[PDB]
Amino acid sequence: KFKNSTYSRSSVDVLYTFANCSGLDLIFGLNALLRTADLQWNSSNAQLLLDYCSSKGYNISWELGNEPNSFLKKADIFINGSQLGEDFIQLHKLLRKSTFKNAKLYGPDVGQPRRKTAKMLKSFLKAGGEVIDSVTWHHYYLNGRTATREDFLNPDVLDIFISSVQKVFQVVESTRPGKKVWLGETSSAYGGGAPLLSDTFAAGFMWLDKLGLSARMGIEVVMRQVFFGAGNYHLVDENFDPLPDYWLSLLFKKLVGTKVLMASVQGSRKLRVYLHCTNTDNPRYKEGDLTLYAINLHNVTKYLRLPYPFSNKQVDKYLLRPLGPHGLLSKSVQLNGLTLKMVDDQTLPPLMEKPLRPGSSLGLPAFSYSFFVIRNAKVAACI
Amino acid sequence: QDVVDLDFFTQEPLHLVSPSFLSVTIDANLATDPRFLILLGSPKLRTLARGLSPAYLRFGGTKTDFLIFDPKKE
Ligand SMILES: CC(=O)N[C@@H]1[C@@H](O)[C@H](O)[C@@H](CO)O[C@H]1O
Ligand SMILES: *[C@@H]1O[C@H](CO)[C@@H](O)[C@H](O)[C@H]1NC(C)=O
Ligand SMILES: *[C@@H]1O[C@H](CO)[C@@H](O)[C@H](O)[C@H]1NC(C)=O
Ligand SMILES: *[C@@H]1O[C@H](CO)[C@@H](O)[C@H](O)[C@H]1NC(C)=O
Ligand SMILES: *[C@@H]1O[C@H](CO)[C@@H](O)[C@H](O)[C@H]1NC(C)=O
Ligand SMILES: O=C(O)[C@H]1CNCC(O)(O)[C@H]1O
Ligand SMILES: OC1[C@H](O)COC[C@H]1O
Ligand SMILES: [Cl-]
Ligand SMILES: [Cl-]
Ligand SMILES: [Cl-]
Repeated sequence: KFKNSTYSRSSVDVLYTFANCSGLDLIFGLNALLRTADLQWNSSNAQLLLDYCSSKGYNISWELGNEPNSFLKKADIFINGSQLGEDFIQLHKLLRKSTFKNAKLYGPDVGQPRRKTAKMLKSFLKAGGEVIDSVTWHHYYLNGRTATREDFLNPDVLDIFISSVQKVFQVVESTRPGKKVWLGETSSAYGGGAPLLSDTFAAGFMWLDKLGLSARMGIEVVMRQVFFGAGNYHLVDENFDPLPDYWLSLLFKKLVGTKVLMASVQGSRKLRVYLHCTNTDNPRYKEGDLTLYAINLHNVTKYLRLPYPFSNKQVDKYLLRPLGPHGLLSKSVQLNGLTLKMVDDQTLPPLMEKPLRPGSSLGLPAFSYSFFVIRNAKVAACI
Repeated sequence: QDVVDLDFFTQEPLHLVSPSFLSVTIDANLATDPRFLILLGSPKLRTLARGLSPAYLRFGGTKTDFLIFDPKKE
């Protein structure tokens, strides 16, 4: 189905400019299906790109290949994990002899660990583990072609991610202990996303749950397929308008910190809760505050009580609900009753908290998600 | 019922995520759109990208292994 394509120095410059001026760090995936006479990686094209990027002064991290597991199916070429390790070794040598000798390298961007992908990842790590700074794998829950609205609301669907994560860590810890593990490319459903589902309020249960579990289970970095593009799992649509998941993401950026804690409900599935220290770059909040976030997949409102010593603290609510009339299939979302929309093309809106009565229960309507910030919580681990 | 009690473990961090924990991708296949330059040039899009800073942007996808650099291309 897929054929070779070339791309220009212009394209490189657009991509880097976009990253650079947006305050983002760029990871460029190089073509791994350029081979030699003995099925060895032919590095000459990358060398061209490597050289060009050094000359222009671009600070770029690298990957080599994407889903090598599907190479046989998609290009009639099989590369085993050993070989691919060797190929990563060869690329590493090229980076260390470049202007950015410390340039970061990540791989191998294998699919989620079924039996075939586990063997490939293991042998890849035994051979190439030495030179990768992070292990990248990808995850999707469902086939976008067949995925239902019920699937997106279903806790048993959410739960499968957990075993995927355990299987990656079981391979990594058996071959390169303590290597950082990243989700390299991930979202709701594959094949471009589920139509009328992956671009809606309903998509947010899978997105926020993925984040909470990933943080809790030790994933360091999660990369969301896709910021912008043809697939309806995009955060931003073809008109450059943001979808519910963008607003969910932005809320998460601002409120949720790097130190991961744990929260759980007495009598444990449809009420799912996560706890981190509050993001200390948030100017409203202070060292020691907590950020709780919670998903409610029941069909009624639920009411959460905070434990001692946090019962009578000031809580700030940040609750997300679709702007009707399309309900969970809406492409619009409100924060505490206020619709979220760009002020102008240059200006994101404020995200106004709703302060709750100290000592009050935490309301979480049916099919919703919310953040809650617990102010002056004075949690020593957060300082 | 509907009133649920929460337990919180707060004695130490159980893990530390990157400041870039929530990052984003651009599919490599986007570079085969004639309008790539306009798309990523959009100031409106850049504004939206700025909001998720700090973050990695991973440029990759199936098409990764079907793209060849050409330093002469128009
Ligand atoms: C009032 C009522 O019976 N409605 C349904 C019920 O049939 C279902 O068993 C329950 C738990 O999922 O959720 C309710 O929405
Ligand atoms: C792409 O080009 C490479 C050149 O090294 C070639 O080996 C490969 O088969 C090409 N893929 C096709 C024809 O789709
Ligand atoms: C690698 O590919 C280049 C460009 O197509 C080709 O000219 C060269 O002979 C190849 N080198 C090896 C080592 O096979
Ligand atoms: C490139 O960026 C990283 C941060 O993303 C920075 O720490 C690094 O030093 C930069 N590259 C160099 C070493 O010039
Ligand atoms: C992997 O493939 C290479 C050739 O590309 C071959 O020499 C090697 O035996 C294979 N690895 C294993 C361990 O089967
Ligand atoms: O939507 C999908 O099915 C993805 C699979 N991984 C690679 C990709 O991001 O290019 C997509 O094709
Ligand atoms: O509404 C009830 C409650 O939310 C517990 O889950 C089952 C439902 O019937
Ligand atoms: Cl996958
Ligand atoms: Cl293999
Ligand atoms: Cl795309």
